[PDB]
Amino acid sequence: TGKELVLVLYDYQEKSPRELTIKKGDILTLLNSTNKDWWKVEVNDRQGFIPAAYLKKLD
Repeated sequence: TGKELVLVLYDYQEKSPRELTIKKGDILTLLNSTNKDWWKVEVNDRQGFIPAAYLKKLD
């Protein structure tokens, strides 16, 4: 944690190797948001990509 924190708007399910699965209601740590459609977050044990649209930057 510590850095940018994000809110998961809807619970997402990974569809490919680079992605992660997240649940609506969770505040996770944001690792990378340079890409417009995919943002790297961190949940429980590992890091990975989920739709940038599924996340709200909590600044």
